[PDB]
Formats: sequence, C-alpha cells, structure tokens
Amino acid sequence: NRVVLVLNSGSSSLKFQLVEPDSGMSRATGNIERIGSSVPDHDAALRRVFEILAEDDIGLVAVGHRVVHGGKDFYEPTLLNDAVIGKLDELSPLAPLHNPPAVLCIRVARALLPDVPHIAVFDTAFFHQLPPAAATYAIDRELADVWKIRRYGFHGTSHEYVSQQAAEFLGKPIGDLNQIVLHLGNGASASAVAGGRPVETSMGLTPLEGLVMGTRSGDLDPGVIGYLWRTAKLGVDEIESMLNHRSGMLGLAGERDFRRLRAMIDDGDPAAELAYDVFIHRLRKYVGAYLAVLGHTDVVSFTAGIGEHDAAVRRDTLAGMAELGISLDERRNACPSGGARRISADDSPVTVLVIPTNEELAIARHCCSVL
Amino acid sequence: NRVVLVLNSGSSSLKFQLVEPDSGMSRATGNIERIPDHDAALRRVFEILAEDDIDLQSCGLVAVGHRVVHGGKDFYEPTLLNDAVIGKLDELSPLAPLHNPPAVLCIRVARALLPDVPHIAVFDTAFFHQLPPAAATYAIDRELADVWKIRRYGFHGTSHEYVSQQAAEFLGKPIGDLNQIVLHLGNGASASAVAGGRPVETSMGLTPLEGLVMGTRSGDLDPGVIGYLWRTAKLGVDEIESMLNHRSGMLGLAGERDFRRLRAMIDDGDPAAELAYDVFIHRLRKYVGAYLAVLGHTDVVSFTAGIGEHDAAVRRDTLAGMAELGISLDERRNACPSGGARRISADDSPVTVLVIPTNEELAIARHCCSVLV
Repeated sequence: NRVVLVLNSGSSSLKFQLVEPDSGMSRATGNIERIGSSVPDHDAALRRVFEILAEDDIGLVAVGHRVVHGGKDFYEPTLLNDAVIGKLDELSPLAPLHNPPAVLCIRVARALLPDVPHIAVFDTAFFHQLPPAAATYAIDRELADVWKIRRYGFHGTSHEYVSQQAAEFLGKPIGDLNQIVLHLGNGASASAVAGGRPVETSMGLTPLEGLVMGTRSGDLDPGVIGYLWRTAKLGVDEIESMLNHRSGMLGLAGERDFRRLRAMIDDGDPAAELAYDVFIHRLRKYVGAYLAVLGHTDVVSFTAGIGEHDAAVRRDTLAGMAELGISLDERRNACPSGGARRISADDSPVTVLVIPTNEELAIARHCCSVL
Repeated sequence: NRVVLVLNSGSSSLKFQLVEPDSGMSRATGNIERIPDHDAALRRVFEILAEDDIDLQSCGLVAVGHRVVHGGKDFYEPTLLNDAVIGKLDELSPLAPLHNPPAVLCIRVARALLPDVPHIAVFDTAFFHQLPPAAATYAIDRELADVWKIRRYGFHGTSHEYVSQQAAEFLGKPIGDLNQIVLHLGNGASASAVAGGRPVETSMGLTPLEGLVMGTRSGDLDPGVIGYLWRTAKLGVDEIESMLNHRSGMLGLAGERDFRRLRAMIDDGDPAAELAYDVFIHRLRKYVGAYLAVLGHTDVVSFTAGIGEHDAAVRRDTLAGMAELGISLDERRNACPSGGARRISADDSPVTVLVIPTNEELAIARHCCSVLV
C-alpha cells in the first residue's frame, strides 16, 4: 500500500526508485544518465522521471533524499525544510563533488512535489558513533578540530542494513553478535560491528580510503600526493582526480567489471591478474585487521554487486583462513542464487553469509521512522 | 680483532659506531649532533676515536659502512661504492629528497679522508625489494607508477631482516621453516610479515610515512585529507606533508612523543595522552590482524626497537584479547625487567611471542663483510 520515493543525484545522473516499506516490493526503478545533451538540467531530469513513471500508470507518504556526507551534525533521518536545507549547504566543503547535487535535488524536488514531507538520510550517519580511537586520524589536533577532519565512513545505510539482516538470518539478537560486513560494489568498503554498534570502517574523511575499488586507489602512502606534486609537477586536483577516476582496477588493468576481468584472467592477461591479486590482498588484510579489532567474530557477510555474485572473490578472500576461524564450503559458495544464504563450512567457527543489500528499502523504512 | 666503522648521516647529524662483526662487540659508539658541516663532523669523530686511543689508519678496519635510506629499485644489496655507483645514487634522491642527499654527501667526505679502505653502502629498503607484486603495487595509474617508480618500498629493512634471523636462531628452527611478524616500535614504527625468511608485507610504503602511528608521523591517512587541507584549509603541499611528518603521531595528538612521559601523563589522567595512546594501539592491532591473515599460519611475533624492547604495557595492550587469533601473553614473562632475547607468550599460546633487541649497526657490519669474501 504505502510508498516512499528514494532519490540519488550525481553531477550527471538522478537515480530513483519507488518502494513499499511494509512489504519490501519496489514499484518502479530507474536512473536518468548523461545529464549536463538530451537531458541538460536537473529540473529536466526529475521532469523526465515523471514521463517514465507515467508510461506504467503512476500512494505516496514521503520523499527520501540520499545525501553522502552528514558531517558531525547530521546522523539521523532528518525532516527537511528551508532552515535545515540552509545548514546542509554548509556541509558541502566536506564532500565538494558528492553533496551539492543532492542539495540541488532537494530544492528541485521539494519545489516540484510539495504534497509529501521530504526526509534526508545520510551515508555517514551509521558511523557517527565510531569510537574515538578508530575515528581519529593521528594528525595535528587543531587542524583536525578546526577543519572537522575525522574518519566519517560511508556505505552506512548498507552496513547497518546488512548487519540487521545477518542477525535475523542467524535468529539471534543483533546485540549479541560481532560481525564483519564487506560491501564490494563500484565502491567497496568494510565494516566491523560489535553488538549492532559499528567499531571500524575502511573509508575515511572521503570515499577514497580503504579497499581497492573500480576506479579508486583505496589506501595509499600519504607521501604519494606530495611526490607527484613536487617531482612530477602535477596539480593537486589532477592528482586527486586520478586517485578517484584513474586508479583501482581501471588504473591497474584498464577494466572495472569483475566478470570482464575474469575473462581477461582466463585468457592469461598478466595485468588483469596482478590487479585482481592486489584487490584480494587488500581485502584479506582488512578481514584480518577487523577480526583483531573484534577479538571474537560470529559472522562475515558479503553484499553488493561483486559480493553477491563473484564466487572467485569470496573464495580467494577467505582461502587459507582456517587458523583464524573461517572455512568456506564451495558447494554452497559456487552455486549461484539470489537471497540471503550461508556459504561457510558447517564446522567453521565463523559463519560466512551472502546478504543482498537494499539501500533504497532501508532508506524507506527510516523515512517512516521519522513520521 | 677486525672492525667496521658504521656511519649514518642526517641533515644535521652524524651517528657512528665501530663494530666487530665476528665479535658483535662495539669498540666505540657516538653521534655528532647539531651540524659546522659534514666535512668537520667527520673530522670531529676522528678525534673522539683518538680520545680512546683508537686510530682508524691502523686498527684492522676492513670497511666503512654507509647507511642510505632509499635504494630505489636498483640498489638492494650491500654495494661496494665507487664514483660511478655514487653518480647513479644522486639520481635516486627525488625518491627520498630529505633522507638521501645527506648520506650521499657523507659518502663524499668519507671516501676522501679514509681512502685506504673499501666503502660499502647498505640500503634500508633493500630487504623489501623482493615483496610480492600484489603487496608492493599501489592501485593507481600504471603509467605514472611506472615512470615515477612509485611502489611500496618499505623501510627498517635491516632491522626486520636481523630480527627475523634472530627469532629463528632463538627458537632453534631454520628461518626457511617459520612465518613471522616483526614489530619495530621506535621513534619511527613499522611492521613486517616474513614467510620462510622472505618479506611478504611491510607497513611503510613509498616513504616512511605510511602505516603505524609514530612519534611525530601520522601513519595511515585517507588520501583525501591532503587534498582537503589544500583546497579548503588552503595550506601548501609542503606544509601539509611537513605537518604529517613532524607535527602528527603522538606529538600531534598528545603534545608528547616519549612513551615514558606519555605513561606518566596517562597515570596522572591526561585525556589527550590516553586517546593518543589508544589511537597508537588500535592502529598496531589492525596491522597484527592484517599480517596474520596475509601469512595464514604464523609461528612467531617479535617486538623490537626502543618501545618494543622496554614497554611491557604497549606489548600487553597490543596483544590483549587475541586468544581466538592464536596469541596469548604471560604476564610475568612480559613484566620481566631483564633485557636480552626472551619469550613473553604463555606456554599455551600457539603463536610464540618474543622480544628481540635490534642491533642494526652490527647487521650492517656483517653485510659490509658479506661483500668482501
């Protein structure tokens, strides 16, 4: 019956999805790409989103706005208005490229749909309460406080969601489990969650830190930027742009997609082989690091596009881990299905799951939370 | 009966040590800090050695060992120095523009004043040359990485190498049979993972700033932090990096780098000191976890260097609550005031834990004599 509209705007894109909270069904789903030839302006992106919804004959309650960065101040699903929107515009320097498109969309959206309330859900919100020892970078304290620099973390809605679904799958209270969640998508991040409360995550001040990703470097010697600047004589924006768009798997092997990368490795391409090896090794390190942080771990869950469907990634990440409590059973891991499932061996002290993520559904239920 | 003078040049300092490699005895040790210049600095050393009735022109010195921070891709063994090799070294300097040129300069001064003896350079990156490609490659643009020679080089190589040998000897097992973690915790700090004697990971990277939280260095840091300080705080690139290297770590978080002084501030209930200490320990525990996973099976973990050798509390807090990863300490063995190579794990710890005093100068002396015979 009741439906929420979840929106997600980039600088040349407006993803959308109509969704029912109480049942979980998704009434419709799209994303208007290349914005900025055929679809020029974000007003004409949401307008063209109505011609799509019309052509399938389209019981609303709210409109959910996906915002990437909530700074120190926004870590709850927040009711929007002109005053709240005001404070949002001030967050933008924390996320200079990612956030303004969602402020833009807040205002184009609320302008063109005053019927329902608009509620904002932040991708940093889940990690607000990371413990100080994990949230603090070891840099000059004054600069850190003045410029609001800490580990904020991202993929918050996904890590939270999956941790709740893992609890349910196992039939135990979220309060009694220690978990690792591995969100392997276009972007990739890891979390450690102790009793439902997050205690580490791999992304940082920005979505660049941590795991190797499609186009992002992840962890990098802090000296690399300076080196490229004073010796290669490249500009800082160029350097950072390269780190977000010309690094990771694209930078190492010339290919993002892991099914394509597989074919390249099957065909004996060394560069694709090295790139895959770099990705897996980086992830293995984060699994180990977070087992230590937790001390005792009950479950590890994979989620997101690569996590849900690449059996070779799951196998290689957790190979040779029996002395740390993890064993996979390939009969379960090698068998493609959708849905929540168990892929660990029956005698594995740590349980390994696949849990499909539904960021848009979790964003819908939170919106109700605020009503 | 025979010795090697081991030298270590900083931007304003000159550490030296005359070591018997067979003996392992240090005939003399010192450090001319403050540096008129390196020509003089080395002159002022000759006098001290004479002030203990030692004259280098006659004492069985077979070699003068020169420590260099960055060996690049091409220098990864002890390297008998001549004018050609020294011309190539100058080309490396942009890979370590602050650490290397000082050592190149002292190589000049020293080859003139001690000509009747071979000069041999040993590189702090050398041990890690052999890191597997999956560990040594940053996930950035290949072309830039290639042309600018950007990879995980690693540092504290002499120490990690030495401690991995000493650990094996201590346990009575050949080094080819052990998987090890070494935690070199000094003013600078780094971790390594060594499989049958070959390093398979280490925490420092292109430069000595990656990895662990240190005395005045940040260690691991979101690359976005630097860009953000540049475009929003509008600080210069050189200033940011200098902050990261000199005004970060424990000094940056607590205003104090010394761990005994830090201990005292913690006992007197200073909250910045306590958060600083927690940040340090949390970062270290992640690395032990990471490197346990890289190795699969780990036989031994060894602490070394100033803090690793002397701070029972750092060792206790690093490895607390790790029984499910195979590690448990024995409180009494850990608190033992006695120095020297020793075991600190419980009898029931599948992973053995050791303290191994490091002696880089001796390791370098022996490397210097490796190149002779």
